[PDB]
Amino acid sequence: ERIETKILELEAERELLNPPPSPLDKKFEQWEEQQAVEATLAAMKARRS
Amino acid sequence: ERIETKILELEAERELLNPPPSPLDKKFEQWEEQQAVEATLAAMKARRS
Amino acid sequence: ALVEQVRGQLQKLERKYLELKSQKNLYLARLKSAIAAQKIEEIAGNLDNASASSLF
Amino acid sequence: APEDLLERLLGEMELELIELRRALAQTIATFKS
Amino acid sequence: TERQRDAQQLIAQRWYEKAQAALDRGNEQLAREALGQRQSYQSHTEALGKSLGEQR
Repeated sequence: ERIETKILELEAERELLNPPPSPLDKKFEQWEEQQAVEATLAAMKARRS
Repeated sequence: ERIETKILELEAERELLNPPPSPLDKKFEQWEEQQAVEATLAAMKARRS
Repeated sequence: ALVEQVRGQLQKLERKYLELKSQKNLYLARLKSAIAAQKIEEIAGNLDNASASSLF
Repeated sequence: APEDLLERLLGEMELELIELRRALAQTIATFKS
Repeated sequence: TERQRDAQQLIAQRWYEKAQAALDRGNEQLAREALGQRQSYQSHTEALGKSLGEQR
């Protein structure tokens, strides 16, 4: 049991050391990549259809 | 119990050391930011609509 | 009846122990946090530029 | 020399930006548990 | 101080460009949040900007 929670603290301490992405950034890196794939592919689906 | 109130005094003593914002200031930092976002975005919603 | 009732006491008491031990971690963590937050705001008060015998 | 305190006082503050860094780690650790 | 100001505006420029990506094509709402986020970075730029002029 103490092993498991010892692992929990190592991972959690790393998170504050290197914060995970904010949801706001998460929304665009998918939202923009959709056109970053579709817009390039919209050019491709127009360029190369 | 004495732990909990001991925590109460530490936080409260810090508050007088560093006062929290007055409501008057609170009103504008939201009220101005609305146009600080809308006015810039009103320029954007006019510039970039 | 005696053996069953006494076991109930142990079962009830054992649960209450680990519950208390969980709270000890939280209260200590908040305390060590609260004491720390104070002195930054105090050392800052030493250097705060407040014209209150501030070094700056 | 008053100018020397400015360095040492700031030196003291480097201890808690790590110490308080431990306090958050413990709190998040308890939350995960 | 000059270098720090340049970095801040680059992040604002990136968020500016990110809002220049958002507001197009009908999604002004995500631009609102991005511009709302951008305002935090805009404030930092202004404060450093005048200090650089004063320090000159």
